[PDB]
Amino acid sequence: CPLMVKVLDAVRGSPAINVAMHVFRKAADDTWEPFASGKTSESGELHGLTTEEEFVEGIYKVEIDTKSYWKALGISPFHEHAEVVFTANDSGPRRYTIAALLSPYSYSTTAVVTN
Amino acid sequence: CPLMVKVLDAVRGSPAINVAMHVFRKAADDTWEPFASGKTSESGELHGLTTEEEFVEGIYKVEIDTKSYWKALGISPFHEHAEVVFTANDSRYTIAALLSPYSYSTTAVVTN
Amino acid sequence: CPLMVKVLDAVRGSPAINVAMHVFRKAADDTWEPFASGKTSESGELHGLTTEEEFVEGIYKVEIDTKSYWKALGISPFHEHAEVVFTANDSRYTIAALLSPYSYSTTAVVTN
Amino acid sequence: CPLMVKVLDAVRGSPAINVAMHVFRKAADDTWEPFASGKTSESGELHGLTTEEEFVEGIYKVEIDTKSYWKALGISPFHEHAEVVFTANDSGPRRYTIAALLSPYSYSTTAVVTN
Ligand SMILES: CC(C)=CCc1c(O)cc2oc3cc(O)c(O)c(CC=C(C)C)c3c(=O)c2c1O
Ligand SMILES: CC(C)=CCc1c(O)cc2oc3cc(O)c(O)c(CC=C(C)C)c3c(=O)c2c1O
Ligand SMILES: [Br-]
Ligand SMILES: [Br-]
Ligand SMILES: [Br-]
Ligand SMILES: [Br-]
Ligand SMILES: [Br-]
Ligand SMILES: [Br-]
Ligand SMILES: [Br-]
Ligand SMILES: [Br-]
Ligand SMILES: [Br-]
Ligand SMILES: [Br-]
Ligand SMILES: [Br-]
Ligand SMILES: [Br-]
Repeated sequence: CPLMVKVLDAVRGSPAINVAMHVFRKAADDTWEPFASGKTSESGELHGLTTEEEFVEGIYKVEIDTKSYWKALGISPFHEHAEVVFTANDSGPRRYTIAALLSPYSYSTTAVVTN
Repeated sequence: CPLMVKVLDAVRGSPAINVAMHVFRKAADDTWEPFASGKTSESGELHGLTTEEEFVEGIYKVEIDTKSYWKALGISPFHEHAEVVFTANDSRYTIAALLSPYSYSTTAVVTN
Repeated sequence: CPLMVKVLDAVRGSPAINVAMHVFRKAADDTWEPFASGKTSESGELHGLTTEEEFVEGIYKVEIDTKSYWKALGISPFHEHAEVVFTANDSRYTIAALLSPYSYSTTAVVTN
Repeated sequence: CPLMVKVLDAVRGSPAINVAMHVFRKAADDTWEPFASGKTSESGELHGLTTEEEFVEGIYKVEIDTKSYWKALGISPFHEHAEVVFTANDSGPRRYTIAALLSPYSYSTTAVVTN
């Protein structure tokens, strides 16, 4: 699994479950092409977005739909979504875990990159 | 000042100086229209982006060029940029960002 | 002002006002000696803790009473307090803390 | 496993490996008694600190030795250690994951509490 995303809720001290996210890849013409999407599980994780063959070098954007998450819980948050934009696989295949920790007016995101 | 941005460096324990950013406003067709831009000062702050009359309700995106900042310090970072996307709602916005090479956080303080 | 503390609330998007804190200095026997204390202002800041002459090199601990802050807002938090423990080194310190009920971050900006 | 700690390095985009930590429990006389200790693995995790029987209600302090970690890498960081202080098990047994994300002048910590 070359790209995985983990999302945590800093208000409840829990995984952020059923969080939707859309991944885009920058095309040759500089537009964002849809690449993969899904929603987090009960553990706050999203696995299986892509495969090593399909996840070629490029610039990727993970848009995590945090507003929808907080609204579904009756909280009115600040951000529309959390956006994570990065070059992937530019020195060969790597495995990426993107983590995001969510509060209504703040988030943090980190990446762990392994070879 | 309706909109201010402050950027800090978590590796050096310092303001993040000369960080470029662009602000965009979402247009009716869902594209991003340039709105304002600038570079942070010696105190890590960028003031004067817009005025109360111009800063109407809408979706805005602040794109902080973190990759250039880390590159000028000779450090390889993860992200291309940091993005802060939000609705401005009439019901002062300070956007803060704390940068590390493989992580960042952002918060908003909305005050009177 | 050699030492300033700023505390923000990540749930409300606001300064964290009336947050109490105590500062301690590590003594030669490894106990913590009271050094300074106060409560954050309307802007989430606590100024005036110490002076340059008193703030000598040493290990200090800032204990931020986050549990009382969340309790007064009617919210159950995780931590008893946030602790920031550091060496002051002569080779201005701003300690920031961003609070959520089950998380916090802290950073130091050390400037001239 | 009722108490686990995960530590990440925000400069390298990696788990924080071989990070030492000491856990204390507040005694009846208000002193901190040593409770458990260990160091993170190659995945940045520390498992097996305690058992459900021994991990009774109380106030616990996890002191993560971040300065030693950064020094061992030739970085001079700001903090002595990261301290996580919390009441545990006060409405019955729970399982706690403490996470910490480390930079030389900043850290974040979060807790996930499950039942
Ligand atoms: C693939 C590997 C060795 C670690 C990747 C990884 C993980 O497998 C679990 C994780 O859980 C976490 C749980 C938390 O409560 C937490 O705060 C983090 C840190 C992420 C932040 C502060 C955005 C992480 C975190 O980054 C994290 C994380 O980076
Ligand atoms: C002395 C100087 C050049 C900056 C010190 C300073 C400050 O004067 C105001 C600040 O407001 C902030 C407002 C925020 O919403 C915010 O998230 C931060 C970042 C600190 C964290 C995430 C613990 C800061 C922050 O670090 C900060 C900060 O470090
Ligand atoms: Br979408
Ligand atoms: Br599931
Ligand atoms: Br949007
Ligand atoms: Br891009
Ligand atoms: Br921030
Ligand atoms: Br602020
Ligand atoms: Br305590
Ligand atoms: Br120790
Ligand atoms: Br191991
Ligand atoms: Br110490
Ligand atoms: Br964390
Ligand atoms: Br977790």
